Amino acid sequence: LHSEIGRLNNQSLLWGPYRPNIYFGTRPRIGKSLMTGLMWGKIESYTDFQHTVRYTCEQNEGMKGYGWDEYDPRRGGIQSIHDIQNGLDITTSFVKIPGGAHGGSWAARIKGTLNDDAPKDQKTIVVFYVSQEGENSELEAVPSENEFGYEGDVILKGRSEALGNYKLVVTKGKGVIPQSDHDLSRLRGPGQTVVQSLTYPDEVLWQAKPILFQQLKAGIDWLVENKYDVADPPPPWQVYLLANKPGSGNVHIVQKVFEGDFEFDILFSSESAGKEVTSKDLEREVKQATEVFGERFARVFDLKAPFQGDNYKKFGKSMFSNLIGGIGYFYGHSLVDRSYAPEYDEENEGFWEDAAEARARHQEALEGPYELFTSIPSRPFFPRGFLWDEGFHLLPIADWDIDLALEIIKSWYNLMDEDGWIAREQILGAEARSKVPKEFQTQYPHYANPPTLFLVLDNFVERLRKLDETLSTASVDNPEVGLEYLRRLYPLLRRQFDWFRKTQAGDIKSYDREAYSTKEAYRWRGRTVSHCLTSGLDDYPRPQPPHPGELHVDLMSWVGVMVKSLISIGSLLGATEDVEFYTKVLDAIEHNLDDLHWSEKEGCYCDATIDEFEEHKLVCHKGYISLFPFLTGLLKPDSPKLGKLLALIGDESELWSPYGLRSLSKKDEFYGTAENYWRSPVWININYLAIVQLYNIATQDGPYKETARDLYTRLRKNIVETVYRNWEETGFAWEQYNPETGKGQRTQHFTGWTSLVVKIMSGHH
Ligand SMILES: OC[C@@H]1[C@@H](O)[C@H](O)[C@@H](O)CN1CCc1ccc(CCNc2cc(Cl)cc(-c3ncon3)c2)cc1
Repeated sequence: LHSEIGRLNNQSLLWGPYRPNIYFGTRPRIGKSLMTGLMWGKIESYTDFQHTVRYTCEQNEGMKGYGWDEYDPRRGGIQSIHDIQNGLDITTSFVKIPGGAHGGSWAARIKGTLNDDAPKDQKTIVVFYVSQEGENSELEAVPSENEFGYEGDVILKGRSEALGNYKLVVTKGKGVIPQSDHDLSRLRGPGQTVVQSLTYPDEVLWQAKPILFQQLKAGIDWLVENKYDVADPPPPWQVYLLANKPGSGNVHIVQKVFEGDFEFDILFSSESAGKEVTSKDLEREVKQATEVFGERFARVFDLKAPFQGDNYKKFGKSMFSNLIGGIGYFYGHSLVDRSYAPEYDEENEGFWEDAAEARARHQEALEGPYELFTSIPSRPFFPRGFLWDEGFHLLPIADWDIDLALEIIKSWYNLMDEDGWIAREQILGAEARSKVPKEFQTQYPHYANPPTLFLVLDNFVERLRKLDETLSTASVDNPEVGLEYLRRLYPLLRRQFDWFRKTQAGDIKSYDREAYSTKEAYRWRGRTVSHCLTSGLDDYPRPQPPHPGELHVDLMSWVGVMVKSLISIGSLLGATEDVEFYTKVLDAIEHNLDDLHWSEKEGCYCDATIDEFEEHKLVCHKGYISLFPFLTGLLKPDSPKLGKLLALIGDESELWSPYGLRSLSKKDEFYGTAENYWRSPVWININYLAIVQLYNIATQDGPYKETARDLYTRLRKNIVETVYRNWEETGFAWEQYNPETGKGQRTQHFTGWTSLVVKIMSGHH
């Protein structure tokens, strides 16, 4: 039955618009298969279309905004795109229709409406690009009746082992098709839909833009060769209309030119299902998905006072839909330095220079292929998996669809190597690499990242203890299903725990360090003079200089998170021997957090280092790091330490801004210095952990219940309202928020853990 649910989840989730790196395209969760993508741009001249055409996601002055209005990966959704440069408001509706043996069928409607600014007779070129990878598969465009191109729909027939037989139709669509009266029309037609069918080696089919341009350039070369010149040139849009040549190939370019508003459909029909998908079917299933989305949202994300109003509901739906709509399927090789150079142990003073030297050996090489099914932080700026971000992404997604979240967890843990390492940034294949400078592609097996995916796991466990609808909760509704999933994952969780303790160990015994346990101590590998990227808090101030005797209180707290999860899950699995070990490790971390990291003078936790005189020294920088044992849920509700931490949290002169908790204290000497990434701004992920922990204290008997209740109420409101006001005013989720002005800054489209606001509004943790 676990096996049954697994197959039903696979069939359910196989198709989607799982290419979040582009405005609109589709692919199945299969490495080498059929992929589609949309391009469009206005053409007003002989040289502008190369500058207007849209394909990969960006965000700049020429794009007002874009994102998912509603989305559910089992069903589909609606995206809206507001393009200033191209004078167009675009809607892309995508819907799935279950049936057959190959993961079902799907449809999309592409609709473009000129805005008030655009010339009414604007010419817009639209391309639907279709590629298929694999050795034993076929795809063919059925030729036109007409001489020069298509009057009606374009039908592609194809076949593969993974998809069986299928057909993909691009419908005639609606809108004016310009007509040229030029001489050229005698040879290229007056203006009509055209199809070019081509082949390239499979590994370059993702390069849709260059492939299209090479075809456009050959058309223009033909014009030049055939005496079409500047004394009497065809119109631009006709110069850029490809010569029709359908056929067999692994690339099919379908092009239309429209004057004024337009729409057309894409109908994918899996032969192994019922009759073929129609436009009427598209429209009916779009209506139905929206109805279902609405009902699930109101149930799963019932927003509490004072956020029950329709404005906050719209906001919550946008924030949530952009998060879950960012899910992608990635496939390909990764760049990894597998030298395990000894410089990477970082055992000496000045280790950063030796690690640099080792990196300058450039021993990294491609490996894989790997696949990953994950939500992402940023469509325009970094559309790929990031390890600790995903833990936050899945917190709302798990509310919506626990089976979906488990599927993504499983995907990530399937990357883990024999040692217990998962690379913190997952850049899979040439297409993903195209968004990343080569200097930042290489992954390092000694680089960790926070194990936030355990938080999602903790939520799953608590729900386990206490057809699309069915599937979405199948792993909690059937406890034997959920337990088996845990049974299979548990070893990898355990491997990861051991990997942390083996590779991220700090040094107690080699110095004059007294502590309850001689084992429990941790130091993030990979730090440079000004950064600790592996911690996730890139430039939060750390001991200077970096030092092999450093100890990091956030890392120890994360190990605490892991061991508590392992206790819960071990207990579930009857892993008695494992659990007693975990228990002693927890006890030891609890004491060592105090003995190595607590500052009585400063009234908070601090990272530690080793002096010029070889002595343990605390290095206090009041900010997120200082609160870590509290944030990660390690402290008793009566802890006097917790009480002081609550005082720091609520202190306007330190962390408390009207807009959320500042990452660093205004009193800290590094407040707002250098790049000021984690040295003042308000970050939603850490504010979220604070909110959840304050609520926990607020809803139990204890000495700090009322303090926590007040702080909870206000921080919740502060954080929600800052994200909401910014979204209202800009249309975007931002990476972080300015604590003096409240304004969103750094990158836009960060959905991304900023989307946690939907769960903060939902409340009742
Ligand atoms: O979310 C993942 C991680 C966190 O896990 C970590 O905790 C958190 O601290 C960091 N954060 C983001 C990491 C990240 C930061 C920046 C970049 C882009 C680098 N250069 C660039 C590239 C492009 Cl394509 C556009 C632009 C751009 N920006 C404004 O205008 N143009 C800039 C990539 C990844």
